[PDB]
Amino acid sequence: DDLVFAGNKALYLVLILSGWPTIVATIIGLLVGLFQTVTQLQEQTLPFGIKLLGVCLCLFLLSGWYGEVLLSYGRQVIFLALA
Amino acid sequence: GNDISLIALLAFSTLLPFIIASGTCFVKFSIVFVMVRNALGLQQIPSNMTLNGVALLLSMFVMWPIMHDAYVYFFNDISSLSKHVDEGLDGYRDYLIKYSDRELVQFFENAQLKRQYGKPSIFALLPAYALSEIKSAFKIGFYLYLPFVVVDLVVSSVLLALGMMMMSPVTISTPIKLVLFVALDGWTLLSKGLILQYM
Amino acid sequence: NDISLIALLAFSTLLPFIIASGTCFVKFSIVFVMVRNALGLQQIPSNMTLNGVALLLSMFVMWPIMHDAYVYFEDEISSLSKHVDEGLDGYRDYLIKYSDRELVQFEIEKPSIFALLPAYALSEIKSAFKIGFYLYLPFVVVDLVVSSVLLALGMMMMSPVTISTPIKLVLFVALDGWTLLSKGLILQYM
Amino acid sequence: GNDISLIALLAFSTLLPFIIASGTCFVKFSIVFVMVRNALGLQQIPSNMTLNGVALLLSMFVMWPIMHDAYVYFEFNDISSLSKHVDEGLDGYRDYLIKYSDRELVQFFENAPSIFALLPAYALSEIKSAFKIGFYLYLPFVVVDLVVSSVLLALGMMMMSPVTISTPIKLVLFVALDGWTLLSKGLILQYMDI
Amino acid sequence: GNDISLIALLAFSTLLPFIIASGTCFVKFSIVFVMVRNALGLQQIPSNMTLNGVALLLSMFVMWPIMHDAYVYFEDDISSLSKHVDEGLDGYRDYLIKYSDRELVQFFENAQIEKPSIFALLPAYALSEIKSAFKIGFYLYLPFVVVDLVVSSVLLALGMMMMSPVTISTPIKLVLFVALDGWTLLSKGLILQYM
Amino acid sequence: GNDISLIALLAFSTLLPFIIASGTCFVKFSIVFVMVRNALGLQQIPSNMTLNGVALLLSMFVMWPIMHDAYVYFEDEDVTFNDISSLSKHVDEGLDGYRDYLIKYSDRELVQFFENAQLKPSIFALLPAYALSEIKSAFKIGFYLYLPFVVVDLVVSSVLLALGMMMMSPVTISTPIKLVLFVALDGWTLLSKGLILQYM
Amino acid sequence: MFYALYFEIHHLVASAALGFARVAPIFFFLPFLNSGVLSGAPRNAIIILVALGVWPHALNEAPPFLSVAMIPLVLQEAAVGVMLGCLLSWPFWVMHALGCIIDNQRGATLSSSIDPANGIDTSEMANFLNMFAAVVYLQNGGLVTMVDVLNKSYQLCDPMNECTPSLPPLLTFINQVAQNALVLASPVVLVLLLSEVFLGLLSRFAPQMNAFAISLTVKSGIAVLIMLLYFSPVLPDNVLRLSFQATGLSSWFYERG
Amino acid sequence: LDDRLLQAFSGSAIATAVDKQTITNRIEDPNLVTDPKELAISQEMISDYNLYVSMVSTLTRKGVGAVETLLRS
Amino acid sequence: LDDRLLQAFSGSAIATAVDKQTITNRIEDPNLVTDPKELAISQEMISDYNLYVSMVSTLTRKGVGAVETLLRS
Amino acid sequence: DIVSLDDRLLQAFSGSAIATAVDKQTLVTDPKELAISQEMISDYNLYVSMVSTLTRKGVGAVETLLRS
Amino acid sequence: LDDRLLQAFSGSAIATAVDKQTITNRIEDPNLVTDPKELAISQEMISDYNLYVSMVSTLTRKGVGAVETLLRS
Amino acid sequence: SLDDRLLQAFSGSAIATAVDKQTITNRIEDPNLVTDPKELAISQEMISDYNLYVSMVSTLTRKGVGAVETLLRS
Amino acid sequence: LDDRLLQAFSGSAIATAVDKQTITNRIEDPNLVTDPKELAISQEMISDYNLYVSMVSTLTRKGVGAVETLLR
Repeated sequence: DDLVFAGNKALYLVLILSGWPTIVATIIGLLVGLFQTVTQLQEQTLPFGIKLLGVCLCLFLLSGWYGEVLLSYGRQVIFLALA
Repeated sequence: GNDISLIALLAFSTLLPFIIASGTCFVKFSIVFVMVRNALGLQQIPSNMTLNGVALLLSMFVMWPIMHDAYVYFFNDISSLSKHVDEGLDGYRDYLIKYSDRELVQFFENAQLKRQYGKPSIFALLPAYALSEIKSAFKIGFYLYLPFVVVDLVVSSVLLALGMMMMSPVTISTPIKLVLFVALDGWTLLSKGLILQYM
Repeated sequence: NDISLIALLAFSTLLPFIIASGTCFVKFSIVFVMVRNALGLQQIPSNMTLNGVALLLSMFVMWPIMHDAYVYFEDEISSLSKHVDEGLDGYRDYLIKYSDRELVQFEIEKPSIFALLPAYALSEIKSAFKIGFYLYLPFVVVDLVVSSVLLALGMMMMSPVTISTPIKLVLFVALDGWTLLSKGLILQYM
Repeated sequence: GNDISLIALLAFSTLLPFIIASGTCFVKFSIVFVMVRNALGLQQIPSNMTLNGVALLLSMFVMWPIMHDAYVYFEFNDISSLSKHVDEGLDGYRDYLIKYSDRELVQFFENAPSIFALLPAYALSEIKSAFKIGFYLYLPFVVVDLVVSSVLLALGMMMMSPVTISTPIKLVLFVALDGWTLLSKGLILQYMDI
Repeated sequence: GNDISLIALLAFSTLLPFIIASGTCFVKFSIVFVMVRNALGLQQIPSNMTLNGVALLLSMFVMWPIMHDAYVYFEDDISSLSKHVDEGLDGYRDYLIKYSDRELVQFFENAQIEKPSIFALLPAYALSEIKSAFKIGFYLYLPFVVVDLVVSSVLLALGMMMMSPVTISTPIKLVLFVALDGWTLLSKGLILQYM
Repeated sequence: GNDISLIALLAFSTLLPFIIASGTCFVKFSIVFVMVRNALGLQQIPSNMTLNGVALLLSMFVMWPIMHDAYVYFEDEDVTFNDISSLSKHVDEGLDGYRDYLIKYSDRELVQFFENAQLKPSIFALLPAYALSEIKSAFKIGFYLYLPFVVVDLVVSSVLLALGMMMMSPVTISTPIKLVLFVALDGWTLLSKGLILQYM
Repeated sequence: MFYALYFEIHHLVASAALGFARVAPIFFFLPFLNSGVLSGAPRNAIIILVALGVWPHALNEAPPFLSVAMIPLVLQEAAVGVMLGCLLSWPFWVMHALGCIIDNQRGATLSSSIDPANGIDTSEMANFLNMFAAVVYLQNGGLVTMVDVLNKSYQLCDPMNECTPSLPPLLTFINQVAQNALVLASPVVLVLLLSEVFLGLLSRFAPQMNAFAISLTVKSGIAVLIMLLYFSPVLPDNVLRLSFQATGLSSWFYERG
Repeated sequence: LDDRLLQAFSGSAIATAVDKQTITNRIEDPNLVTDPKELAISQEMISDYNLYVSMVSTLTRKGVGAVETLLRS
Repeated sequence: LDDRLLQAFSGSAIATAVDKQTITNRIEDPNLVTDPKELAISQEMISDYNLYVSMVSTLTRKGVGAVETLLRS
Repeated sequence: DIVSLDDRLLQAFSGSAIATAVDKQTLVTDPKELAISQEMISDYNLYVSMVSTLTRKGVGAVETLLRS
Repeated sequence: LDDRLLQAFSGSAIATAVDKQTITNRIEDPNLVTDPKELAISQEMISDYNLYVSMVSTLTRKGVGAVETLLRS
Repeated sequence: SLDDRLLQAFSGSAIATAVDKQTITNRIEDPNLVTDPKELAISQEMISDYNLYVSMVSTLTRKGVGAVETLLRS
Repeated sequence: LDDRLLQAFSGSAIATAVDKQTITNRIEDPNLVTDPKELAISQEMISDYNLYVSMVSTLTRKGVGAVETLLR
């Protein structure tokens, strides 16, 4: 029915939109961790400084697409509610 | 007209606003707008004196055909008078039955027969209507909430990506909700869609 | 006239609900509350103050319409109807400036006021959210900046609202937001 | 005594709680006390029943001289003279709003001085000043919150939250200064001109 | 009765909840109980209806002797009546003077041997009681701040730098306070200040 | 009927939610639940509406028989009065039903102090003298329920250091173990029975 | 008998009063009837229409309680309403608490809960799943079942027979709600612990690689992927398994207590 | 059944109208106005119409006034 | 809607204004004031006017009262 | 003694008497029975007016204890 | 306190019972209904009773009124 | 303007009512005016017209402050 | 000020009590209630009392309501 279908898509959209920013954030984390074990240095600001750029950057490039996804889903659900 | 028509008209005008609250679409419209306000999280604004304002106006276009048909509609024996008066109300019964869920009318009819002995009348027909509009109003509220859930869950996840576990998403996700609503046709979509269900 | 007196008394009695929808007071009352919320204040200033100031400003822009209707002989068969409607024009002309034709239907034209009222109300509410959205941006950046500075220092468990609140206040009294907002809103109608 | 003079006397007594909320300095006092509570990090205590009470009593001293000058005065038989007579009474209050409001706002409202232009211009003037005081009240304590956090990181206590031990320091500092005695004095001195 | 005597009685009986919340000791009693809760770090226990319930009762024992002694006096030219009325307040005025700060009274009296005026006493009393409550609360935090630092030294002596202690000191905070019979000591002591 | 006997009805039902908050055992039951939730880590599980609901129902079993008994006492038609003082003592004889309940749990030395301060037993001394004892009893009864959860946290944190697995956060691991250990043993039944049995 | 009709109206409003005592406690508990959704001029009329629909006796004749003292009677009816209120909400309370577990295991509740909140003020999963479970229950026609238990309650139990909750089952109630939620959520918790252990041992091999954040970034993905895979099979639990039914009135309540 | 209201109202309305007109017709006859016997019988007739209509008016005002304060909150 | 309401309002206002004047003019004409035949009508004309305006100002208040009750609270 | 002071001092409404009246009921009778009706007409209008309120108080008191 | 509140309740519960009865016995006894002096005195007792109960109701509502805002805040 | 409309309305109306009752009192204190039907007939008109004027202005002033309570208290 | 409040109250109470007594003495004196010219003077006194006490009650209570409002 039109409820379970609409409910599924809500969880599906979360995984899609947040996927790339969380993925890129994950990879960048491991790289700094590997580079640290290569040497005797120990620093905790280093991983944050590297990840900050990557997280903001990917959202910035993607911002144009997010509006396409949301503006179509909003119209879709409104029609089911009132059709 | 007679002396007793005054007190019947006067007595009705005393109890008028309770029927309009419990047997008219105004109950549906009231909930829908409050459901929107909750989705945005703006429980101060707009005032109920505003939302209840737009709602009573819109309901006027829907119900008016039933009232005009009645006063223009308005004897040898009690059977002639009583059955004539009832024929006027039939113009209103048609409305309630069309919108009441069949299962509920059948339940309240049964419950009435069991006490008395062991077509529905207004008394039994009226409560079925109110519950029916509420159920349907709650369904509409869900689809309008459903698109904003995404914004909350996404913003919350992104914050943990950076490790900002102390930041409070509500302060950030509030403007995103408004932006989406303004980019859609907003209230113009609902108000049209709601009227078309009765027009 | 007796029947004209009933129409005058019933008008005064329904007067406070009209202002709550068909007049610009609707737009003015919301914007100021969103300002308080953006600053992160929850108790002060009391709603008694903002709802006061917002109403005063809304009269300056409405006064020209009241006076015209008052000096016009609004009221004490077909000639009488045309005489009354010729007075309501002073308000129909105002709503049509903000009501969108696509919704008033639910350039010379004579649409009924009962159609313009609900069309007008929703139109101003939609415009209110637009201003609120913009005003949140200059402070949301502030909260994020302070948080990032703390994490550079590793103080991952201090709650930044202990320190972000004074900055928001300082920046607002530097722009005199109350002057720009209260000034600009008047210019949108005059 | 006349009916129309009485109607205007009864009606002003209906609108009192609004004029005192917008047209009088009560707005500064009420705001300042709540900001003090927030700076200390207290969330229910003292009650708004108390703060809104004490602020109201203190503000009474400042306004009483203004109302008595209208009390001692009748606040004469022609429209022009009657207007001048009635208008001359409010002028005792006009001299107050104009002293604590910005010329540029009034001028804009004078074009849509008049009293109606002075009321909203005055309100925005008192409000912005209140935030200007509050800002200064946070500075002496926020430095305390940072100092506590700074030392614990020397001990290695990565995640012992501060608030369990910094909150009492805020109280001793405020008490040692006798804050309420300084704030309640300085606020009236801005107006009483003692 | 007398027509104008009703108006005075009715107005007073309306303003009771504000006078008690500002001018009476209820101010001191209500705060101290909430500070004890927060010193333990409890969020919801006991409910505000519980604590406010007590402060409102203990305060009645202290104030009743004043209202009873006052009622008997009223039951028992312009210049004579005003002087007669004032003697009824002297039983109350004295109470405020005992606690209200001596200089604030003069400072406000100048804004309005001289016998002090109640309107000067009220704000001087309200502000003076609050200060005393914050002062008491400060003393009630020091015994637990020692507990909180001591626990951390144990976890660090076992290296458990990300075993956040708060779970462990929360039950210690309770054992200490009930082994101190705090709720009894505070209730006996807080009243003896007014006897 | 009698007008002063009417005003007392409306006053009582207006005060009722504040009386239940102090002069009734509802105080002890609800408190103990929120502390046990608090120690389990997860918050708003059960929801607050659960806890304040059951505590309200369970308490009625203990108080409702006392209330019913107070009204049935006044209904006897066979009584007669001859003086104002004769009425006051007759009314007081009704409250003994409730007083006897408060006297059991309230500590003697508190009541005696308030009964002296009251000048210059009485219920107004038994309300605050009772409220303070029911609060205190909960911090004792609860403290014994923290011991096993503390043990569970120390054990796993020590286990983690035996595996040599530094700066993992020992909370993700232990939160679910507390619930399984407590929920699989029906702790909430044993807790609820232990409360009613003190008063029933 | 001229006055007969005049009295037959006052008997309706007096019976209608005691309906409000048992139905209003229900309108508070359900997520679609509470004052956050339904308030104002309709709330006080709609409730009274339901009270008159389910009332069990002839509505024109005298009320039987006229001779009984009201205050002991009122406080009894309100508990029966509060009791039924808990039973009907059970399917929702389970789905709500299910959310709060997932939000903690995935994301944040502040380690010390000094704030105390974290996430949204009723963390958003536990508000979402609460709403979702309600809408499906209405669509299956469950609303007719809610009104059915009310009418039956009045026939198995009625105020002049001093109906009373059964103490033995009430003592077990809290475990049932906790147990139902704990089992349903289990599929999503276990993978979270296993994934944290996977990274945990890695910080033996790459020690200064940060244990915490690399798990904290990741968990918010693994929680959503695994929920979507089970989103469909959660629906059948709400409809049949957890829904209360009128058959239960035989054991939860007993008369003359 | 609450449809009883229609039966009670319908009966009373007709019964009233008949008595209003009968009183009127008793005044249009040249001797129902001018014979003491027929005048005295019109005084009993005209008293009752007044009291009956006023009783229904005041009883119904209370009955609605009961339902008002039940529903309003 | 509204344009239909303006008509209903306009009609009632005029119909009343004509009746008010129609009565007054019966008091100036001496053949009407001094003849019982013409007086008997004036007592009815003056009575029917009173009832109409009294009823129209009652119902229209109760209509207004039904709007406040939905909106105010 | 002045009057027979007894348990009639300790109740608001005499419900056992009012029940006695409403079983008396299955045109007017004037003026004797028209006077007695004044009691039974009012005593029942007041009793209902109380019952409507005690329930609102009693429900609201339950809701107050749950909100917290 | 309570031992004093019990005294206040009982003293007033009896004074009203006796006062209410005194009014009734003055209205059923003929020599007291139809004499202007006894009518003049009954006019006083009725009004004094009305005021006394109205005052107690007000002052009691205020007592359980000040408790609401202080406890519940 | 707006700030002065209250002075013009208040002041202008006060003088018009004050003089009207004054012209009534002395109309009931002239042997020629109290004892002549032509003088009593006009006085019946005069006294009623004053009564309506004060009743309307009083009512509408209350509705004015009532809307200001409504829009501000709620 | 409290010093002035006692003065404003005191004057009000005494001035009112004197007026109430004066009317009563005009009713018991047979030379006044029987004289039409003395009744006209009495009618004015009765009305003036009513309107004064009513104004004090209203204005006082609206002064209390302005204080209640700002505290909640």
